[PDB]
Amino acid sequence: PPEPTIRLQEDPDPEDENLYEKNPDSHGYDKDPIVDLWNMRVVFFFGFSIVLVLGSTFVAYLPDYRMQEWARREAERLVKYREANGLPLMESNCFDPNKIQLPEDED
Amino acid sequence: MPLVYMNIIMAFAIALAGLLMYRSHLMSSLLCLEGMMLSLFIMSTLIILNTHFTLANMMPIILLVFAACEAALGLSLLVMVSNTYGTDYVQNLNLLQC
Amino acid sequence: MNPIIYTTLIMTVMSGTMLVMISSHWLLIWIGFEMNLLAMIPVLMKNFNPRATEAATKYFLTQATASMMLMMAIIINLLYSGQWTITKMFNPVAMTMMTMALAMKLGLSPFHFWVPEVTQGISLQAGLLLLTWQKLAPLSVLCQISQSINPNLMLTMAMLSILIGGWGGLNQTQLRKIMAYSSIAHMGWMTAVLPYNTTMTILNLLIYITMTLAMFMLLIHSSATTTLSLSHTWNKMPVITSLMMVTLLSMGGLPPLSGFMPKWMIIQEMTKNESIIMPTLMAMTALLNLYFYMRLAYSSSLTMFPSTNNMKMKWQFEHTKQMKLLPTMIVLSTLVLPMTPALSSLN
Amino acid sequence: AKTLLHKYSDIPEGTECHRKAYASTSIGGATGLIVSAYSIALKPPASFLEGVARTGRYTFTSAAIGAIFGLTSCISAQVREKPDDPLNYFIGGCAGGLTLGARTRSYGIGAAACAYMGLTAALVKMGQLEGWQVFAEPKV
Amino acid sequence: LQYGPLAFVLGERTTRKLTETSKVITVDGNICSGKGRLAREIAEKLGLRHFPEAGIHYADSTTGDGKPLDVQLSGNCSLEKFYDDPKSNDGNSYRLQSWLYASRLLQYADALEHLLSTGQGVVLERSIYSDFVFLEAMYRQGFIRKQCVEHYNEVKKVTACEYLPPHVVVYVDVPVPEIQSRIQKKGNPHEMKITAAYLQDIENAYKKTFLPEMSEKCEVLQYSAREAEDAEKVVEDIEYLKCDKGPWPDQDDRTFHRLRMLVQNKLEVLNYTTIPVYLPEITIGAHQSDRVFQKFTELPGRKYSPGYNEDVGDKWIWLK
Amino acid sequence: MLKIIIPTTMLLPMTWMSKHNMIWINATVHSLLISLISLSLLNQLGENSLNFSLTFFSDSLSAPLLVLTTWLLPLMLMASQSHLSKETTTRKKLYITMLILLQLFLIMTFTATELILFYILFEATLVPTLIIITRWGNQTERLNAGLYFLFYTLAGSLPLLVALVYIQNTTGSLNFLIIHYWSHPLSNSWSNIFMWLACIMAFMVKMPLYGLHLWLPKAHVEAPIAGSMVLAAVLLKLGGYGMMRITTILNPLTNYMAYPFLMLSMWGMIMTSSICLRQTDLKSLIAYSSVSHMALVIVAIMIQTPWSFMGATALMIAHGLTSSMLFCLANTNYERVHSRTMILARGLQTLLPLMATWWLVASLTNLALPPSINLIGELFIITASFSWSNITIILMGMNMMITALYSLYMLITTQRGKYTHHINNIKPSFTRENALMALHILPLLLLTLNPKMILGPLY
Amino acid sequence: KSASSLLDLIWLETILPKTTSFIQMKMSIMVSNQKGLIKLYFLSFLITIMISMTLFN
Amino acid sequence: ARQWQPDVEWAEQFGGAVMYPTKETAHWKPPPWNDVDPPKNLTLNFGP
Ligand SMILES: CCCCCCCCCCCCCCCCC[C@@H](O)O[C@H](CO[C@H](O)CCCCCCCCCCCCCCC)COP(=O)(O)OCC[N+](C)(C)C
Ligand SMILES: CCCCCCCCCCCCCCCCC[C@@H](O)O[C@H](CO[C@H](O)CCCCCCCCCCCCCCC)COP(=O)(O)OCC[N+](C)(C)C
Ligand SMILES: CCCCCCCC/C=C\CCCCCCCC(=O)O[C@H](COC(=O)CCCCCCC/C=C/CCCCCCCC)COP(=O)(O)OCCN
Ligand SMILES: Nc1ncnc2c1ncn2[C@@H]1O[C@H](COP(=O)(O)OP(=O)(O)O)[C@@H](O)[C@H]1O
Repeated sequence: PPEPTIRLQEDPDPEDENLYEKNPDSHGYDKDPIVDLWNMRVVFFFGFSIVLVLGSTFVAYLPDYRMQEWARREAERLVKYREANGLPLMESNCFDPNKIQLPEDED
Repeated sequence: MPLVYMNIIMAFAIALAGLLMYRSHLMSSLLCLEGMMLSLFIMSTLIILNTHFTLANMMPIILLVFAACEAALGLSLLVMVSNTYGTDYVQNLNLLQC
Repeated sequence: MNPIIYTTLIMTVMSGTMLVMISSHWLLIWIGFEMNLLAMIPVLMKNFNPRATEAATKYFLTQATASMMLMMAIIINLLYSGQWTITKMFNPVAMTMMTMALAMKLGLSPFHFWVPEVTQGISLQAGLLLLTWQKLAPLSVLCQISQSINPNLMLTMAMLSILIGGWGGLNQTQLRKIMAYSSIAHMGWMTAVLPYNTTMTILNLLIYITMTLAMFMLLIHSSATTTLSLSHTWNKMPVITSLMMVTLLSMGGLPPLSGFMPKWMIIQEMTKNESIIMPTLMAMTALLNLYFYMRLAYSSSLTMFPSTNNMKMKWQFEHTKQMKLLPTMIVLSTLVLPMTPALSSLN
Repeated sequence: AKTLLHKYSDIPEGTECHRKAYASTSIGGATGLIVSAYSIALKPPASFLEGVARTGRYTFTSAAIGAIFGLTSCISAQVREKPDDPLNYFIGGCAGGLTLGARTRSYGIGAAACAYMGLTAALVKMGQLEGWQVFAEPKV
Repeated sequence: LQYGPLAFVLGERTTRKLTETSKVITVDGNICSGKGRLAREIAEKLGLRHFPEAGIHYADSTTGDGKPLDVQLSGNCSLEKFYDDPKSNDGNSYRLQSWLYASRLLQYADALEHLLSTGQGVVLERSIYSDFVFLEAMYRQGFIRKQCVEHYNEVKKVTACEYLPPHVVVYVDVPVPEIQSRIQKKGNPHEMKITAAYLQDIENAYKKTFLPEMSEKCEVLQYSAREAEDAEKVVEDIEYLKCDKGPWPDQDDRTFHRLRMLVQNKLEVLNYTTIPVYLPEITIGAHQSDRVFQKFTELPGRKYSPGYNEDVGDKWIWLK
Repeated sequence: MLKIIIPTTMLLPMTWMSKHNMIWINATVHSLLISLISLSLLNQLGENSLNFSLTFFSDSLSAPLLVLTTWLLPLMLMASQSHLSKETTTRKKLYITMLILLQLFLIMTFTATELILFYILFEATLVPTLIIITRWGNQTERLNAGLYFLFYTLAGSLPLLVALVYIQNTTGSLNFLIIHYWSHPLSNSWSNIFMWLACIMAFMVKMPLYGLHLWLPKAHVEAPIAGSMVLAAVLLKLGGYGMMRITTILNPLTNYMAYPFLMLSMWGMIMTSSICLRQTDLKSLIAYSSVSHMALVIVAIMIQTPWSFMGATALMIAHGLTSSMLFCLANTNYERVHSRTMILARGLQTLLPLMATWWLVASLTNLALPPSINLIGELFIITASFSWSNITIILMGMNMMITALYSLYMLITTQRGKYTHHINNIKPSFTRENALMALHILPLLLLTLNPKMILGPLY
Repeated sequence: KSASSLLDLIWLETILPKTTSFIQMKMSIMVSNQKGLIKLYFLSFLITIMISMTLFN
Repeated sequence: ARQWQPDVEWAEQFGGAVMYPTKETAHWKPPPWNDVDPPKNLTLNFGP
């Protein structure tokens, strides 16, 4: 069996490289310290300072396009009107029956 | 539709079936093709002559000519195939398989 | 051969196709088919070897039988009506024999057996020409008499072609046989919409022609005819493998690629005529074509196969002969889905 | 041709069990003979006698499958007193699948055949009820 | 106007260039024989073009700049290692043999292209023919396995079935003790380790196989050490003889056109030197292949096409 | 809507023109800016919708998904920054291009005023995901995984296309607005039954349903970290969005047809939660947890009540964020240990305390601790199902108990106990990873302050 | 035993993916296994021509 | 530590004449690398 016991010419599997040996204060972003530091800074500034704070403030103070206060005030004025005249609050029929034309069965 | 046309079409069908059986001898395949051509010529000639389609009398000759040229081409191919094996056996052409 | 002779033969093939396309007489259509067949054989036998000669003689046998059947159908149609013009077929099974002859010319199932054989035997350029240009004339004739077909027979043959292409492509290692089975499946897709809309047939033919041209010219650029031979291309031309994988994804019918446009349209057209089961079956069968395309893509670009030491020398050389239309073909076969409504141009 | 289809379809589903079984057996024999012809044309096994034996085996298998499917489908439809119900066709199909499996002598294949045939028969009955067209005529 | 079908159609026919002095000649000899001197003298006297024997970095001398590249980027083998440890574990021997055969194929293609394009003849050292003898010897000495010679035979058949053999084969015959003495006098420390059995095997493979096989399609001039000293007699023998037995007489314009299109476009010449047959000596893994290809790309004038490399100094890129 | 789409398209030339060492910085900064721009879509109305044009419209169902899709890209880049360090610049640019194409396809999918355009983009999302899985995966099974992830999807989606065009031949339109305003009841017919199945199964395969969930563990385990995040966070929600959009035309046939799928989901959540208990793989455990949560979302959509829809929307958003965070944590462990087995690396709280805190928070939010939005969606779905039938509460309680069990099991196995002695290559956690977990977790606890932003159009 | 191995790893895998792979592989082997003899192909073509002449009319 | 890439054993699966070899197709051989197969003057005696 003169086979070399090697299936092919393969590079040996490299060992994992640690970013902390060649650069303490490594931030885990890049091997180049300057690119590393600036990547950390841009990530922190645009993620935490810009989006997370300003976007949260923007969402918090969104104008009432869902018309919650409008609906509340409409309901208050309507119930004030109906309590005054004694109408029985909300009617059971959403649409008035006189404008509906039922089909006569005659069965 | 008369009986002579049926007989000619039966001859064409028999020649086609013989071409499609393929016992051996690709030369036999060429012979079957030429038999089908002869049947086509005969029946087209009968149809054209019977109805007095004067101009269509060009059509048979043309057909013949063209088909005969085909035969030549086929013959040439056969020779080259034989030039590889020495015989025109059908089963010799098994190098290509689906 | 002599370049003048090759040019003359190519022009004769094109002239035969054009004579089939522009003529209104059945005899002239037969003559054009005969001229195309006559000029096609030496193109298939440019590179002289026993395999090429065998493929050429098989192709000649099939095409001559188809031509004789076509002439027989013409003669019966003349017998039952003294008409030579290409119109409604005017008769029963004379039309059946015309459909069978055109199916044998196109390679539709069950007359598909010659396509893988001839494609494997001949070279890549001959395969390109055979699988691209040799479909125009029979498809044009079918489109002209599309109001005459029996829809049952045409639809049966189209479904059989799709099934056979899908199943046969799964077992192939040679690239040319894969191309042949892909052609069979695409022809099956093309002919299943002929009874309903010939415009969709022509659109599918254009898309398939563009995709097949891009595929074959990529295969010619990276001169490999086998899966393992193609697996070595990444170590010399990675960009070719990437474009090849994108083209393969397009050929599988994946949106938003171009190959999705025909099937989509066809399916839509087929639902306009209350046909629901058959488009569904067609899509489920095209999944097989997609599978073997994906296997080829796996072997080609998505994984890096072992190479050889001699390949290093090939790193020092550049392709002397370049195909000008390859980038345009790739772009057209990949990125023209947004331009779909332009099919109103009656392409 | 369509003669066998007409013969099978003309008979009412809940009556004439024997006639339905005969029509189904005829259709099965026809398709088995066609499959045997295709197999012989594509693959000549060893000789004339082996070929005719294979033809007989395939034809009798297909005829048996058709017979079993028809009797079960018709008997179930008659006893259940609910004609035009795909469930009877399913059961008939399931029975047919089981007999194929018994012929080939495999529980898996028999089990597989029963499930698939039951589905195909139910789909065919549903298409007959709803008018589904496998080969749609050109409309627009 | 780069040569192609258009040039052939218009004017370009290579039969009119042949003036009975093309006569491609290959000079063959054993190791440390004076075949190179005889080839150079033949080329000088007959007015032909001499091709020095192809080495490891022959291909580097024809592409980009003529300077050789790194050993790991070009060849991945060395003759010094083969001389030192002919039975090395990493399969360097057959890797060397395959790379050398491919280099010889490229050199033969270049020589044929020059002959067909200019009409001037060429003189070559050991060609793709007779390259097998080393392989043969390497098999009998136990340096390489039978799978290596089988792969070599496959590649040699598929490649060499496309070319015209040389018009004249010149052989210099020297006894083994004499070139052992010449090897000792040479002064190369790695060459001192060549055994007598290896040289005897090379010489046996030459006479037993090469000369009888070339005799039926070429014209052979067997010479010894003494009468190979004078090149005048060799040139007189070359001029007196006329070749009418090989494949050259039956060639014509179209065959020459096909051969010229084949010898150009070296990528197709070397197409079958990398067939997907996996021998552990020559196959290279994906990771090493990727790393080495990336290193080759990072070479100064190799990232783009020859005329599109800014770092080398190519200008007007954006308008080419 | 183009104010979001055009910058996403411009992300590609910027990525390809960037310097060899500035691709990550540019991509991250501009993706964060695009997310900030997309935040403007959250201003919805109680009226119909935000109909920008004939092609794209927004909704309070579409807006949270769009915001999550935009926000996921910077996190994907930050997590992919680690294991792509030894990669050539061209291939890193190609990876970023795949991510950008995926984001663009998702953005155009979620607006999609028309159903055929929705289908086209819904399938267009397949290609970049398949390439990412099968090209930048580590093991040899990735190829197989890709095949599964492809064909399953197509097996469900090709029938849908047919159904879609069929509808356009009868109704005359596929626009969502016209479909809603002109909806007509579906007669209980076999043809209508199969139309229902064709419309439904394409989206049920992507959730995935319990019977059709086999592709998900393979695809999640084999894909790289960015692929796992995009699969678990957004791609699973495409099916829920599709069902929510398409169930309008299926009534009243949904009442009868929903029973098999309701049974499958209600039993499959229990089955997959139990499967999570016996798992030797972290990624497989997280994938099966995703399957359970999406089974609950399927139940919610099938019940078809307003509370069901609100709870389903909230649960999709919450599960996306939580599953992405869990996958990131497991990836941080794997990049140190290179094994991806739970039992091997133990006692990590002693070595990495802050990472243990991140693990605890992620497990707590996966366990549906109130008042997290996970719990809000869970509780809304449970209440709607209880109104549907009072016996569902047994299955939901079982699911909650098993969920808590396996979540705390995963936390305790990896963080608590005694450290493995021979494992000595565990370096301190980088700033990048801690920032990644913080950016995953802070939006959840901010959204619990304003739940109505993720409660859908039925709020 | 049941949820993980019996159902998820075996039977749910057996039904949809494995059965499809087996059926497609068997059909591919059946269809693609042709010995390249034009005799068999021509006999099949004749059988098909006869069947279509006897069935589609 | 490194991404898995196909080895010789994986690649040898795709080197056969067809996919899925069977007992009937086991004897099939891949076609030659170049599509050329090996190819594998009379005398007359005029007497008196
Ligand atoms: C480290 C230890 C602690 C130190 C810090 C001590 C201080 C603690 C205080 C922090 C939390 C304690 C609770 C105090 C709550 C006060 C703030 C709260 O009241 O405001 C909320 C406001 O918060 C926002 O509504 C929620 C935040 C927005 C969430 C969006 C996420 C940010 C986008 C980033 C990408 C998103 C990714 C996920 C995709 C969806 C509720 O507002 P609302 O009652 O209504 O009305 C506001 C006033 N109006 C009437 C004028 C409108
Ligand atoms: C693999 C993991 C899960 C995958 C997805 C599974 C979910 C899909 C299951 C589909 C749901 C059921 C399909 C049809 C439901 C209709 C209701 C029917 O089952 O009930 C009776 C129907 O009776 C019988 O069921 C008839 C059908 C019997 C044949 C069907 C096969 C049964 C088992 C097959 C299951 C295999 C599924 C997977 C296929 C690959 C009611 O009797 P009837 O009043 O008359 O019919 C009412 C409907 N009408 C009005 C339109 C006529
Ligand atoms: C994850 C993999 C699962 C695969 C998805 C399977 C479920 C999808 C259903 C199967 C395909 C059906 C597509 C139907 C397309 C919609 C069109 C439609 O519904 O119109 C019907 C068409 O209905 C049909 O034709 C249905 C025929 C089905 C043929 C193919 C059957 C495929 C296998 C079905 C068995 C499996 C059933 C359950 C599958 C669940 C998933 C496992 C009406 O037809 P017309 O003739 O035009 O109406 C006039 C007369 N009233
Ligand atoms: N096919 C081959 N295999 C291995 N080594 C070879 C081969 N061909 C040539 N060489 C080496 O090339 C060297 C030069 O050859 P040689 O003719 O002996 O010297 P010189 O060039 O001075 O005449 C020698 O050391 C020889 O071993």
